[PDB]
Amino acid sequence: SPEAVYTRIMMNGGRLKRSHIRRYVSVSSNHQARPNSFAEFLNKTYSS
RNA sequence: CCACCAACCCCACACACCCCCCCACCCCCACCCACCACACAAAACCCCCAAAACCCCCCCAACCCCCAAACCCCACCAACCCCACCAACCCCACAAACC
Repeated sequence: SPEAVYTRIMMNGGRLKRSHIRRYVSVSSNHQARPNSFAEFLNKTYSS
């Protein structure tokens, strides 16, 4: 539900969960990231 | 570093479907005598003349030490980011855009 997601974001203080970051990096890293793509952004932003 | 409509297994004649099959067969077994890729005997350390045996030795000797003065592969001065044109800086920008 929209209400469920919103509360869950509020509970974590509007900050990404570590699992969210793990998922983003695993997708971005296992891809031939294009110059200004979303993959490149994900890779450059969350990598350590 | 999406896209022709549409269809969207690099599926589909039928019959079929072990890269099975002639039969006898079926150790890439078999003549016999054999059967250590053993063997003349004498004999077997790829041992031996003696004298010997550091691939030791003339002596002086014995740092691949030494003129002297010396001894940072220091030193003119000015210096001393292998900094510096300004304007200033994403190796950003027409617009429209952005599998």
